[PDB]
Amino acid sequence: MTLQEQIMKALHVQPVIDPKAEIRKRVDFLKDYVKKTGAKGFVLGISGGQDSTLAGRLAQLAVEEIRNEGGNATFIAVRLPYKVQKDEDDAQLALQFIQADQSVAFDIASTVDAFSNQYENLLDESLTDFNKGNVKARIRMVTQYAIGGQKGLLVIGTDHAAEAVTGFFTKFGDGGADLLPLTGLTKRQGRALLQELGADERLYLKMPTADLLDEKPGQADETELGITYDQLDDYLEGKTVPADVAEKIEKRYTVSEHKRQVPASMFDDWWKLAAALEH
Amino acid sequence: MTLQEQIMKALHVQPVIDPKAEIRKRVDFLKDYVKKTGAKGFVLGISGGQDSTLAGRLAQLAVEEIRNEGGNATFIAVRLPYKVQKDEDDAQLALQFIQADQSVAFDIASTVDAFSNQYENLLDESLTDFNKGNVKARIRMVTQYAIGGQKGLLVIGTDHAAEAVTGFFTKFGDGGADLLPLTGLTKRQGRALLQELGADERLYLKMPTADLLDEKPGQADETELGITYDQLDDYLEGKTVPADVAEKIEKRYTVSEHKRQVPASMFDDWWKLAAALEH
Ligand SMILES: Nc1ncnc2c1ncn2[C@@H]1O[C@H](COP(=O)(O)O)[C@@H](O)[C@H]1O
Ligand SMILES: Nc1ncnc2c1ncn2[C@@H]1O[C@H](COP(=O)(O)O)[C@@H](O)[C@H]1O
Ligand SMILES: [Mg+2]
Ligand SMILES: [Mg+2]
Ligand SMILES: [Mg+2]
Ligand SMILES: [Mg+2]
Repeated sequence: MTLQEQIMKALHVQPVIDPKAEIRKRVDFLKDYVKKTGAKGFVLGISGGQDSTLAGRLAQLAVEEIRNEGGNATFIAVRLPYKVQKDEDDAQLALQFIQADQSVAFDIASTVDAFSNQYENLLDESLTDFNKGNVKARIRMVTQYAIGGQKGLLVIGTDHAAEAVTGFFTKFGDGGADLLPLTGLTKRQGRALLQELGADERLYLKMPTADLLDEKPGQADETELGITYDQLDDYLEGKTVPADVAEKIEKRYTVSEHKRQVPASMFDDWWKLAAALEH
Repeated sequence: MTLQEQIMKALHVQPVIDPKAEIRKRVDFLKDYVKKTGAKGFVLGISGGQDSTLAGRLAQLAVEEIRNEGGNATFIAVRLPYKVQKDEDDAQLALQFIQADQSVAFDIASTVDAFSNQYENLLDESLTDFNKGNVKARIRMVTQYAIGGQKGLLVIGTDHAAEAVTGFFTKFGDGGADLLPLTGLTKRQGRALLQELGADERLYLKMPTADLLDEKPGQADETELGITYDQLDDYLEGKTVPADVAEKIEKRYTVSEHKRQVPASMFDDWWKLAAALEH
């Protein structure tokens, strides 16, 4: 059980998939969970990026099916830009593909800026571009839980294998959610579900980006990772990759275990077994 | 096992404790985790309440010890009121007991209100007192994580058994954190640790409250729960309780399972096993 193999199991990566069937199980998952909770439906932030675009469509399929089955459900797609979003066009295009029951825009700037003006003031230092970026992510979570709490909806998270392995998300930010329909899928697999669902090619060929920085907006995930998604997917799918690559992915993975676990207490082992951990 | 024995085991509750030793193990836990993450210390929000008062003291004891061991550490106590806290005086008393390396006051009103005014404005509706309250708890998390990211500090969480069995905390609010030094302690026991540390009686005799609502500020937990901490502690420590009590406590436990687990995905079984979840 090599480390790479241990990661594949833990992240529920299926080395080979039938897109149609995957879409089936994932849409089935949203329905079964929402049914167990008695929630009125779902809420998800659509960024124009591949993952939310895909999670979004799976959500609309779920609620429509819940309706045809004789139930009451709804999906609200929510645009959460900071001021004018660089790729607003792309988000709109994703919205055109999703066909959400409802769609609404909530600029988070007033909230974020209120917080950072307050921080700099009272703490006599300004938030670095990075930390400020994490504020944006977290405020996006607050917004989705606000709408969800008011309308009785579950918050869909877009975490998948490609982001989980490198722990590429903000703790309690986009990482905080109730339901994860993309769990286990590699980046290229996610694209394969979009193709099967007939998504405009522009929607899955777009450059993955968290777009949080004020000075490097739209920054390529890969540019921050130092690892391309071809590699990550290769690794996750069980293929072989340059020892150079494997090792980097494996260290990023082990140092981010805290992001894939609930808060550590003295009764947990994962942090004890761990060589190190970086926050 | 009886459902009760399952909760006690799952929540790591010890029916009998030696206050002196519990303090040693818990301070030892803060030191180990932090030492394994290269973090520069901790950061915690001090409410004036019993939990943050205890966890706070354990954190100051940990950083002093780390420094004494030749290391480098710091503890920041952060007051996080909404406008003006009704019990600010109690927080001042707690701060005088904690004797934290540093302390700051960060009013979350401006940030929270910026959000509310934006919600009402864009969703032609207004946040209920309950949901706004959750926004505050969640903004409190944003603030701690901001300070933690700027100064390289870990975020201490004050969750414990008495609060976990009922899932009495905000998901991704105070529930969001990196380290849980009070895990497994009952409310009763937490006061014993405070007495052992020699806290002013007023610090552990105070009325437990999340104080999140505008219309009913300083609301007693017990009033919202319908279960006194005296009952919750009996249940958790293994003692006997009226059937209707145990029953109410066990239902709140199973329905809030989702708050004690990472976001659910189709590969998780806890939600499948559950008769019903409640968000
Ligand atoms: N500008 C945005 N508008 C709406 N949702 C967003 C935005 N940015 C991020 N999100 C949410 O955050 C998730 C993760 O983003 P990312 O860091 O690019 O992987 C997305 O899948 C969305 O649900
Ligand atoms: N007014 C406040 N100021 C600072 N920290 C707070 C405040 N309210 C809540 N917290 C944090 O949230 C935790 C949970 O509070 P509670 O809901 O009363 O159990 C506390 O133990 C603190 O760490
Ligand atoms: Mg993504
Ligand atoms: Mg993105
Ligand atoms: Mg508390
Ligand atoms: Mg309190």
